[PDB]
Amino acid sequence: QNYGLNIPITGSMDTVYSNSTREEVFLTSTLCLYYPTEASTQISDGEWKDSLSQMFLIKGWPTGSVYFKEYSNIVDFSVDPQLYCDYNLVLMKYDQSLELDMSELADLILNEWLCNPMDITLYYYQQSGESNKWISMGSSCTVKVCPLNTQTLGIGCQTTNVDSFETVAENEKLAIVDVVDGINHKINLTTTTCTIRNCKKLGPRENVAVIQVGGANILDITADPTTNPQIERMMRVNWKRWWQVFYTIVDYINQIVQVMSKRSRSLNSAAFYYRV
Amino acid sequence: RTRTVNLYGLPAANPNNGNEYYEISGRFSLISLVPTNDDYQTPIMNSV
Ligand SMILES: *[C@@H]1O[C@H](CO)[C@@H](O)[C@H](O)[C@H]1NC(C)=O
Ligand SMILES: *[C@@H]1O[C@H](CO)[C@@H](O)[C@H](O)[C@H]1NC(C)=O
Ligand SMILES: [Ca+2]
Ligand SMILES: [Ca+2]
Ligand SMILES: [Ca+2]
Ligand SMILES: [Ca+2]
Repeated sequence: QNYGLNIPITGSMDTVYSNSTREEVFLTSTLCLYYPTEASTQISDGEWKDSLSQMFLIKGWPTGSVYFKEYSNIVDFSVDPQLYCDYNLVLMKYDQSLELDMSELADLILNEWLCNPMDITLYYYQQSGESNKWISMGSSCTVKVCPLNTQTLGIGCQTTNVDSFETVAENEKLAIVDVVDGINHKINLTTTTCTIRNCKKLGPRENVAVIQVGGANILDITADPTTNPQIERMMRVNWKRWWQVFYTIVDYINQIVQVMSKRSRSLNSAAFYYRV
Repeated sequence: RTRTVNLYGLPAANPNNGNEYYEISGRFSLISLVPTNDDYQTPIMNSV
């Protein structure tokens, strides 16, 4: 049996609101932070995890519910970001020249992706439509594509001479690459380090929220240029002191989780649905 | 002080001639076999 997917739910416009649920969502869910190593370095502590946990307890979350996680930086977190955890808040420090990789990480974790494998050395690969991308993750993802015409001969590049291949993203830990949809391609991607998946983009992973810490709003989650929507799960707070940032988070946690949702969680901590 | 004079050759009396060694240089080409199973040759495969 389905859960009732194709059955309508007749409601009403006079039923009275059921009462609050903040208490129950606190007592069930688990809040969870992803912060850079710079945060701990500037805090210069090591009971700060305990202090923040007790602050969250006073705010109304039971003890074993707030889990802190540490990543070296944005680009290195981008390599297979496994959100091992229920309500995800990714604190993310802005610095120049990280605009694109920061945006790519935000896209990857905010949206749900259905990823299939790709065998680069053997087959050519297209992109079906607007919602499909190629996501390449690893230690050194240099991607060089050669598009083929109707005659299986490359255009602007010969399939034999890899130098003529058009490089589309060099030396990123994560690269979400789009190419014109409907052309076969030959990819030269460094198979020892980097792995590349053909990923469709389903709806939004409406569980993880991204808190930018530095500059102006720049996260273009939608790769299409005509639209730059602003999701309520993309927050932006100025800063000088990481302690002030964490106190702001702890003080306003209720609003943040009210913005986020719990139902959109997956059994796997992976940030995509691998469908072989 | 002997019969044999003005003979062309090189006797074995003192061939070194006070030299530590006679030297020769050149190029040295070789086409010998070798086992290379590291290829495991069936990659030239037709990508399709
Ligand atoms: C739900 O909340 C309202 C708020 O006034 C309260 O009166 C009611 O008792 C609550 N429900 C139950 C079952 O206690
Ligand atoms: C990419 O090109 C380099 C060029 O030296 C080659 O060594 C490597 O095997 C190629 N990788 C793929 C997946 O074609
Ligand atoms: Ca070229
Ligand atoms: Ca990237
Ligand atoms: Ca595309
Ligand atoms: Ca856009």
